[PDB]
Amino acid sequence: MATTTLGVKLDDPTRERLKAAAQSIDRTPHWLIKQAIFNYLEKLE
Amino acid sequence: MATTTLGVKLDDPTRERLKAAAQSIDRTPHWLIKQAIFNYLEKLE
DNA sequence: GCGGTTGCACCTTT
DNA sequence: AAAGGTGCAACCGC
Repeated sequence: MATTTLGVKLDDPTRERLKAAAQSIDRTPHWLIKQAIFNYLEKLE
Repeated sequence: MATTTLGVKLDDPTRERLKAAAQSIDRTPHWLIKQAIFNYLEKLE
């Protein structure tokens, strides 16, 4: 993966939700950010 | 929706797929960036 | 101008 | 305190 830092726009409550999801999947929030978008494409294919 | 510019890491091909997905949903790539992540949480709830 | 990209300032966690 | 994770503003590309 060559995940570069991009200017993605996220909401405040959505931020916490993403961090909470990270705990559920047993992954670090920083890692989960990349996984969330990547898995999004994985779910629909 | 108060989507603020945050530091999200995205891969090159992932970015292109995001744009391609935007075309499928009939939305502008700029809008789809924040919609994809938001919809991700919407799909799993 | 709009869309997207980069590095760094600041807040969170060990 | 430090390292990791995060927020914001600026610049280049289309």
